[PDB]
Amino acid sequence: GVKTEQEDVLAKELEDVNKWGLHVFRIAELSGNRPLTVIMHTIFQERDLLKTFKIPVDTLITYLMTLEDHYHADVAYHNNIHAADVVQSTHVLLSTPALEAVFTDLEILAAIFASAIHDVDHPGVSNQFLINTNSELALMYNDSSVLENHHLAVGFKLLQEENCDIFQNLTKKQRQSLRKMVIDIVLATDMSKHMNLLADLKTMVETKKVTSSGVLLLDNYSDRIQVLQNMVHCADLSNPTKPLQLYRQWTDRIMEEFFRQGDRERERGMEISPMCDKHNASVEKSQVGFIDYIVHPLWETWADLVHPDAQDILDTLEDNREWYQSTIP
Ligand SMILES: COc1ccccc1COc1cc(C2=NN(C3CCN(c4ncnc5ccsc45)CC3)C(=O)[C@@H]3CC=CC[C@@H]23)ccc1OC
Ligand SMILES: [Mg+2]
Ligand SMILES: [Zn+2]
Repeated sequence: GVKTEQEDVLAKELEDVNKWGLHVFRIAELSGNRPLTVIMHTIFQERDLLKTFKIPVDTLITYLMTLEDHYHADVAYHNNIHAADVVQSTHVLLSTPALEAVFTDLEILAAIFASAIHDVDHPGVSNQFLINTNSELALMYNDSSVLENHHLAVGFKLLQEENCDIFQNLTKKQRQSLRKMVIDIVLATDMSKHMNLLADLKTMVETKKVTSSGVLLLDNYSDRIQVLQNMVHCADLSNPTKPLQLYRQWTDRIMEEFFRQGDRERERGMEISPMCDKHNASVEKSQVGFIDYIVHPLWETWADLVHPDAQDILDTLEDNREWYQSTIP
């Protein structure tokens, strides 16, 4: 009735589950390549989501294992470790002091379930790739947010497997509300939505109201869902805000996937996509661009929304940015 020593060493890494910079690759190794299942399970227990939603524990485990097995272990970046990381980073962001007691338990379940499924069955290539190769996925979704639509359909469809219906005790009203929020969140992970999402977040910060304790006031679905969408998107774009040992691993993997899209981009129509060759395509300039044009304007605006809660994270982002700059010969 007691844990094995590996289970113990794993349990002890998991005590960092509430911290930015969790050793998520270590968790992956210690869990036998089950970071998504063990991190989701730990978050669900910690937030009391099993009791609140009357989720049987064997059904949660069965779903999570099934979900994690439909991430591709042969894809370097968009795999179950990235899913685990995004879940865990959303989890920390939800705990920010500026948002304390803002969100209902259903909203919290939506944001976490959304994070968990957000990239499921990702083939390791981009929307534009899928569209240009006339691939079945692009055809199925009439070229529109191809991957994101697929991630949602798979994550929901898997609930129909044997003892996988984790929402079986929710009311119909609960499930309709949850599904809509999940769909709205995951669809907002498509980078082509980034600019509009960022503009709405900037608008929100300008018109920012608060309550008594100084936590944000969000009194309509529009604003509530906007915050959750931008929160998961922050989590999705959180790699450069992590300590550098983590950040570099993520970079490696994103580059592997991307270079590998090249080897297939050589044959399949298409010239290549900018900054994606080691035949004229510096990794370090890419990272500096990524940070300057995408990650920093987002995280800076997030940081204003929840001021001062995100300072450390924004500091790290700025350090990492200097580090990559100073490596450009
Ligand atoms: C330009 O940035 C990169 C180019 C190639 C490889 C890697 C990066 C940045 O590193 C990471 C990217 C991602 C994600 N990338 N993208 C898109 C971001 C925008 N983008 C660009 N293409 C060309 N030039 C520029 C200049 C600034 S951005 C950019 C295309 C790729 C995704 O769509 C991913 C899917 C959703 C969220 C994360 C995305 C992730 C991590 C990276 O390094 C850790
Ligand atoms: Mg995605
Ligand atoms: Zn992702």
